[PDB]
Amino acid sequence: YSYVERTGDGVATTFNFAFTGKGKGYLLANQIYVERWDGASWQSATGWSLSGTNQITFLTPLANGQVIRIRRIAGKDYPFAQFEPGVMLDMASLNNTFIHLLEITQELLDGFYPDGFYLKQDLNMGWNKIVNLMPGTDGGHAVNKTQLDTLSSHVDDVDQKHTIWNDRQDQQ
Amino acid sequence: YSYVERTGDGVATTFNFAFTGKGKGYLLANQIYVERWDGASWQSATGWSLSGTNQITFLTPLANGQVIRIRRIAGKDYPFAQFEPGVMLDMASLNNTFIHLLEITQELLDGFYPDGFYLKQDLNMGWNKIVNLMPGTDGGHAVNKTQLDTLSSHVDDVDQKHTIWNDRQDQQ
Amino acid sequence: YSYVERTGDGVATTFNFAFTGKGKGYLLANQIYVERWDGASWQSATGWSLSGTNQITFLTPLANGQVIRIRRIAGKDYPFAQFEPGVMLDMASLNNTFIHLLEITQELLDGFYPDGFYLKQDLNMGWNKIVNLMPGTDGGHAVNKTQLDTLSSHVDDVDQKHTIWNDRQDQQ
Amino acid sequence: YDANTRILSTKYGLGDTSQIWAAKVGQMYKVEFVPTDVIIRDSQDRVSYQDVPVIGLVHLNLDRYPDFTVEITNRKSGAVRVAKASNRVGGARNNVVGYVKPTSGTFSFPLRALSTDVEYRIISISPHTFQLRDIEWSGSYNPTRKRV
Amino acid sequence: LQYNDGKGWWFNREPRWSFAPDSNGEVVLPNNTLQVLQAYTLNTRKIDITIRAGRLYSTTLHSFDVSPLVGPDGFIWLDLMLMLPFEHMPLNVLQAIAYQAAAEFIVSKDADQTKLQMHM
Amino acid sequence: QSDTPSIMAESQFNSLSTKLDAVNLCMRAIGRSGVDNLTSGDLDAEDADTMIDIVSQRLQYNDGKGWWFNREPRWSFAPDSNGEVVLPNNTLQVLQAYTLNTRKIDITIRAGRLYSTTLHSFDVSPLVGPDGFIWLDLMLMLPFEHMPLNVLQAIAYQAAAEFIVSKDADQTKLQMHMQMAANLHTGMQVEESKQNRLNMLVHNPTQRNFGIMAG
Repeated sequence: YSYVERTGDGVATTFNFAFTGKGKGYLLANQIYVERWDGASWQSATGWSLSGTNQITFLTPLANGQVIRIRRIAGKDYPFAQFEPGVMLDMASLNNTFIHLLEITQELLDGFYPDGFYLKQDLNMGWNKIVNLMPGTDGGHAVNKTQLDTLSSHVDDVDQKHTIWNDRQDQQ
Repeated sequence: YSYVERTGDGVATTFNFAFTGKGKGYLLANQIYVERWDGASWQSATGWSLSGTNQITFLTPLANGQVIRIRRIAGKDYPFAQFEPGVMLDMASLNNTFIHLLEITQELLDGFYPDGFYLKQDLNMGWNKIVNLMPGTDGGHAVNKTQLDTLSSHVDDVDQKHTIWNDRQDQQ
Repeated sequence: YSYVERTGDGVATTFNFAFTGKGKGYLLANQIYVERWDGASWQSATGWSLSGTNQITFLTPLANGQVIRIRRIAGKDYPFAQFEPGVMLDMASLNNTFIHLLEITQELLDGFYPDGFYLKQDLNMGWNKIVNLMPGTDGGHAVNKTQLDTLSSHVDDVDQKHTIWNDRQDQQ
Repeated sequence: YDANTRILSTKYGLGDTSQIWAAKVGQMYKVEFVPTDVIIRDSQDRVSYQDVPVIGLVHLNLDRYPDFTVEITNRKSGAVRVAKASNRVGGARNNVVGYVKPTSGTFSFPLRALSTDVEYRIISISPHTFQLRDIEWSGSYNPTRKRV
Repeated sequence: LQYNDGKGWWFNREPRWSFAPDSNGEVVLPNNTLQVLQAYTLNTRKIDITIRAGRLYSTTLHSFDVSPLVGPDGFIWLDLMLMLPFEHMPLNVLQAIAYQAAAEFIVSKDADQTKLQMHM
Repeated sequence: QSDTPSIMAESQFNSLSTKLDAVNLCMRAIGRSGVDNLTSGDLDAEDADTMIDIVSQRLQYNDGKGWWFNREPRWSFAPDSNGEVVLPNNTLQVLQAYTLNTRKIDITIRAGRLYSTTLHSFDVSPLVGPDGFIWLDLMLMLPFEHMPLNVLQAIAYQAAAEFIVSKDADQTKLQMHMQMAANLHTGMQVEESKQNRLNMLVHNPTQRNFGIMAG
């Protein structure tokens, strides 16, 4: 929906993005935000400039297989338009407001959440799977069964060298 | 809320559903969608038809023990009504646009999510629990304590064998 | 955003909160909810009264170290206002409705889920970690690295006591 | 509008659904208006075509008007600017969702150029009547050197 | 006008509070606060407190949270002032605020020199 | 029983915090009413938007240093192996950190990344501090939001006066805005020193050194 993934390689310096919705797909230029994939973290990028309506231009060509992600973040605290009596009432604000209010929900469907986010209540998934996890380093992290298989593998080898010790002991 | 869990089995071919909202509770006929659970996963139902403003009738009686759900899905990319210069505003479109925007928010409140949904950033649990999860299938899946309990019990079973099969060594 | 937490430490009887939005943050005085943490689960506080713009007065001072939080609860079923023939178009209602449609989003945006909530479908976080989760209690509950460390240490414990047990037998 | 079946279909709520209503259908024609440029007229009735005031705001007095647009063009840069005006103003009688009754009012749009440099064109596309009563300009006039 | 020059009047200002930042991090300032200052009681080191949008900030720690700045055996103590609305006011401010706003109102709309000079 | 919760729950203050309200306030004292939407289609709407953005860093800079919220104490950059370090986002000014045993080295800010005049090398590898990541002091530019409520009022009135003189030419309206906004600036600048208070002693190196001795 909102987020767009792009890969860069060669002399290419201009990248095109398309969002869902009428026209350009966004209300303000401030809604566009650029990210770069360092391979480990969600690092932000610098040196990007908005050259076209739906395209951006970098100052230098991207390196081999560099990965960038063009997303669109909307205003998270106020409605786009503020209505008062006695003002020049135009209909474009109504159309923009609904798109903006529709927009704030859009990235939530995609899966983005603001920083400092935690589910403080007891969540339930009604007997559904949780998949695609990495092994956890700290004790607070959750664990997939890849670690469980490793631990199960570990108990197997210690048990099998237990057996071989007694097997040769039975020779004695 | 939006979804209705219905267990109609045997002889009966028609079911009645009520949705939260005004009147029939849906914007258009195409919003209503039917899901059937075969004991493993959910999939789209076949042969169903919309009898009237409410309640639907199946062509054949459902098999004994069959469970179905009636959900309300609405377009998320586009606003329901778009306004043009020099046209008249009617109460149908104005009220429905708020209803549609309220409806899409309610769908996320029921845990419904679109296909191809994955989180981009890690989410903080904030010292809470995970409940009612089956044991995983692939290494990328998560784990419940049931797998841990079985592994611990299996470890204990070998440890008891480690004792007794080393015990007879002691008298030898 | 929607929630404000406050920890009272003796004497103090007045606590303040700040919901997001222009001006106050909540449309009606009934939207404020007060919950108290008893150390196990969040309970509903009693005796609180509104004695300020956003400051509430408790009947008795809170105990030292007591943790409570303030929530904004908005109607999740009906639109704030309805427009009908022959009535003055009211910008006060129009502004309030847009805030109402927004204020439910920050509720969902901050993870506040209604009771009896479970998503009906498998969810994946696309190679993202789960953090800040204590050991599970039920067999159907998930387990984190700390429990895995505990089991792994126990396997080391049975391994090492096997070594001491098997070694001193080797001398005879 | 379906071309093959020459039938107009509408989903709007027109009232009771058990009766038959009548509507007017036809082609539309544009209304175009270009007022003359403004030059300062001294009390002695002589003109200075180079001494041109700077127009700040233009006020239009109207008695009956639908929503319309005003086109701004520049003879030197060639850029075009569009200022869209609507008959909906908050707190007024013609604000009911039912129908926008024909009421008087005023509309102002900026020009931001010399009077001799730009022209402003009034364009209206609407079945309702458009009645233009008076046109007033406001701005700044700097006499660098006095007239003869 | 309530904020006036620097610190406000006697009814605006509020004495020492207690905010107790959560486990997540920083604490949120309530609605509208004209200015916030750390309490200057004894045995408390001077640590800079700065208010960003809503919740506060710490420049020296450079982090958005303020968890490391919790004081010894006291969570956090600071002094601030609210902006109470037009009603429930001392009646003197009610008349003072009206004339100042009306005097400015004059010159928003055409007013005679006479009306402006007297009201100011 | 009692009536304090009932009566004043309806009370409303409606303080101004949005950028649009500042534009709408700037859109008064001039004629036409304000615009409902920031974008809109009115030329004067974005003209007021430009004024707010321009006057932002002008006011935030004061003369030299800004207020306390523009302060940013000791930073660490650790310039990359590629070369010089790039200054984060937009910075009003950059100053060297002033800890002990730190010699004075020149730092000058070009577009983004900085420049050292004495070295004349646009990359600065050798002037790095000993086991230090070139500690220095700088000043970010906060947006129109994320600012105290008072400075929002100060910037709006100052921008309004500049808009009026550019747009209109009236002595009475211009004179009031310039005078009244200057009143607020002093009324706000007075507390800046009152906040983050500093005194003659301790802070002044020669006074503290004299204080420790003969005492």
